[PDB]
Amino acid sequence: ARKCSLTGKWTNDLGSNMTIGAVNSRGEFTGTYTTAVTATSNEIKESPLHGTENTINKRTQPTFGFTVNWKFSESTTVFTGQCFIDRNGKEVLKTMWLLRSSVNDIGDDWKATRVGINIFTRL
Amino acid sequence: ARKCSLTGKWTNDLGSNMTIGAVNSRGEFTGTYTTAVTATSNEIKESPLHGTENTINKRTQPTFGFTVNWKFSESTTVFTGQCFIDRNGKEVLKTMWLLRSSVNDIGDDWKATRVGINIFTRL
Amino acid sequence: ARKCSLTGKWTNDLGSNMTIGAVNSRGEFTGTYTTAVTATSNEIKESPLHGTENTINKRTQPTFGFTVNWKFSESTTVFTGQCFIDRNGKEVLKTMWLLRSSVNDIGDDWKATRVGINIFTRL
Amino acid sequence: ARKCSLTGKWTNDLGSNMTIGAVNSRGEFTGTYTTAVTATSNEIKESPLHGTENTINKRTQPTFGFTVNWKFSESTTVFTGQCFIDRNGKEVLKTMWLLRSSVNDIGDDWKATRVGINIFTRL
Ligand SMILES: NC1=c2[nH]c(=O)n([C@@H]3C[C@@H](O)[C@H](CO)O3)c2=NCN1
Ligand SMILES: NC1=c2[nH]c(=O)n([C@@H]3C[C@@H](O)[C@H](CO)O3)c2=NCN1
Ligand SMILES: NC1=c2[nH]c(=O)n([C@@H]3C[C@@H](O)[C@H](CO)O3)c2=NCN1
Ligand SMILES: NC1=c2[nH]c(=O)n([C@@H]3C[C@@H](O)[C@H](CO)O3)c2=NCN1
Ligand SMILES: *[C@@H]1O[C@H](CO)[C@@H](O)[C@H](O)[C@H]1NC(C)=O
Ligand SMILES: *[C@@H]1O[C@H](CO)[C@@H](O)[C@H](O)[C@H]1NC(C)=O
Ligand SMILES: *[C@@H]1O[C@H](CO)[C@@H](O)[C@H](O)[C@H]1NC(C)=O
Ligand SMILES: *[C@@H]1O[C@H](CO)[C@@H](O)[C@H](O)[C@H]1NC(C)=O
Repeated sequence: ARKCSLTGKWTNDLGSNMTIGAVNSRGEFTGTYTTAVTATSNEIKESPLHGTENTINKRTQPTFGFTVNWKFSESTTVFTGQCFIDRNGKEVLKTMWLLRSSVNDIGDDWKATRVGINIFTRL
Repeated sequence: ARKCSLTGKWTNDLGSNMTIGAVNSRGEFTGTYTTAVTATSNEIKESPLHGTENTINKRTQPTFGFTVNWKFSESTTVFTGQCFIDRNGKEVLKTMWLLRSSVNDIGDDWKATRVGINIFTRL
Repeated sequence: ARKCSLTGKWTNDLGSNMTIGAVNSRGEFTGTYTTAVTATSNEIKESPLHGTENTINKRTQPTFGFTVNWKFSESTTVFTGQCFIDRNGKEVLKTMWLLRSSVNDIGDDWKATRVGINIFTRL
Repeated sequence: ARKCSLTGKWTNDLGSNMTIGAVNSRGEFTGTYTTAVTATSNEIKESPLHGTENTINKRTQPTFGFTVNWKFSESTTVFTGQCFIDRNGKEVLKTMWLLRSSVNDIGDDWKATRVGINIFTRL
């Protein structure tokens, strides 16, 4: 009964939000990612995401990955992590991400990758 | 300087291979990821991948990300990186990945993410 | 805005604790890292750490790195991050770490590095 | 007889060089790190490093960590990895690093960490 499900509306520790739709039988899902300029805030861009959740042993707490294809930049971010629960109740996504910037010369590749985390909860 | 195109067959610094199909107008692509060794032999599994290439400014050396949904484990890997024309003229994908393992308790989350790199050239 | 000083006793989001001593004029410091749980109990090991704080522009919120030389394993961890005065006034260390495991064959190197984060507040 | 030893002069895949001195009985060592501006090259800065190598089971291929306290910036880099050998002969250090930039507001923390690799060989 305690299936952690990616589908729905999520927010995070930096105040970014994401929506993910139905995950099919192969574990594929699409979504949207907002973001989060200045002021507030400032004002919001919306970016597409595509990923897969791992279906091996139809786990209640599966691992997943997804790519955010940023609309306001040449950058790409990948997130990977796991859907947990958590003492009710509360579903939580613990992710790690890599943010790739575009560089012009391959000589600059070494500096093009940031890493960090995101914890997501239901909105 | 012409394009660096993700479509085709690639190999990497650890001897794994990947094939990527056409990238559509939204930057989407599917493919396959063939890995090893674990032997002796018992060699080659084949896992699906799905990703997107960034299209902002229709760059000749775009960034991209993809998720590999492992068939032989509960794990997921995400790659992100950039398609370069190396100094020598050859196309090269410089990537970094995050390999997420499935843990049973959210207390074991801290240890679930490996990181590394992969450099891909055409087969 | 006053200093953010590494010297003192810290705790973190996973319940591990660390003590750091004086930082000398070159930015050097030693300390201790107390971790757990592995139980039941069999609880607390104590491992040495050694690091440096960056002193360029004698910043109030300097960056730093340190290496923890684990006593109970062959592994090494490195932390790096920054000492902030949080919005609430409290000192906080935001860090990222790389946990390197010992492997026997250089063919197993690709899998030897975990990554994550730790947020430290004063005990 | 095949002890991989950190002490000496090393170069890397980006053309940076490092010298490390004697490692004591607790595994501590100091060194220097050059770097590598422009042109060539361009011209070289030299930065101090401090780290430890793990002594548990006096391994022939120990893991280590070290911090580079950059002299020309507010940044800090930590490297961790392992000293291998390799079919002679050839000692090789396979490292992963995190490069922390200084940011002014904790709101900007999420973007302050780059990750990458370095392979080092004897000069
Ligand atoms: N300017 C950019 C950003 N500003 C921001 O809050 N993000 C968020 C924060 C972090 O959740 C995730 C990393 O790519 O995306 C940005 N990504 C990419 N580029
Ligand atoms: N046992 C596993 C592996 N053995 C292997 O070579 N790989 C490769 C190497 C790396 O490209 C990619 C995930 O990092 O998959 C494995 N991934 C996941 N699991
Ligand atoms: N078994 C190990 C551990 N259990 C643990 O809580 N840690 C902590 C968590 C993290 O702060 C730091 C290395 O990542 O050490 C361990 N490190 C290394 N090995
Ligand atoms: N401007 C900077 C650099 N230019 C450079 O080549 N490096 C090198 C490359 C990479 O080996 C290591 C990462 O900090 O240090 C720099 N580090 C830090 N800052
Ligand atoms: C996230 O959604 C919440 C709920 O409506 C909203 O208050 C906030 O504006 C959102 N943040 C962003 C970046 O859109
Ligand atoms: C990768 O491709 C080559 C063909 O060039 C094949 O012979 C090799 O064994 C492949 N490796 C894997 C793991 O499939
Ligand atoms: C950390 O510090 C507290 C004292 O505030 C101590 O009671 C706690 O159990 C410590 N944790 C570890 C792992 O030492
Ligand atoms: C590394 O040392 C070599 C050997 O002398 C030298 O050619 C090169 O100038 C060095 N690179 C840097 C960044 O100092």
